[PDB]
Amino acid sequence: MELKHSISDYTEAEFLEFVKKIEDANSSEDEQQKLVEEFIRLTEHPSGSDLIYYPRDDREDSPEGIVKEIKEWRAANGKSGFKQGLEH
Amino acid sequence: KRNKPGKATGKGKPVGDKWLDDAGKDSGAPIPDRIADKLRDKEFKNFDDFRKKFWEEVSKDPDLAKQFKRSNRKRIQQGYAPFAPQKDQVGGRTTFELHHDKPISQGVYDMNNIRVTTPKRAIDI
Repeated sequence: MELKHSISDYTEAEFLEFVKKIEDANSSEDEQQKLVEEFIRLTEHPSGSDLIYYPRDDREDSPEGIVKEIKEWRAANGKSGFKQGLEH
Repeated sequence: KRNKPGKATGKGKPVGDKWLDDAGKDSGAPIPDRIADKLRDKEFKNFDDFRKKFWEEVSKDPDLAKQFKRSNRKRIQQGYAPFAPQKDQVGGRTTFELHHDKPISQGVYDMNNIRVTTPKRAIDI
């Protein structure tokens, strides 16, 4: 693996894959807890695990909805965004 | 006492559409009376054993299940405690917990006494 240091080492597509791994919830309970902990570390979003388990009504309860809220919140709070991939 | 086996007993309480709003309060949230009926007289190796069957029964109750969003519904379907709201967690204690309102008698399986709480409500373990 090329190590991730922050969410800006993820393309949006890479981060969506990570959130889908969490939503798929195919991992052990211990691994699931460590994935959610890493999720919060990367997003720096003050909702923490609520983005996954207590989503706001005004977006999609889905990995796509989660990534959209993270993207918009981080941009509005002057935080670094996703790595641009070859879509750009 | 939580690691000792025993028999589920008691009645529970009637419950509405904001069940776990009580989980962070003085009272905690009660075992729903209808859930209580389904566990009475079952034998459990320890309290962790009761916890799994409880959340499974919650997932099979449509009125209780719909009070959770998609990811928490998937957890209780598998017998895992739902995540509590972030503000109500305590470090690695991310999920609702089963505790006791009053002293256990010579017990841990009395469903009049069991409360669902947030980690924060039960912070001093």
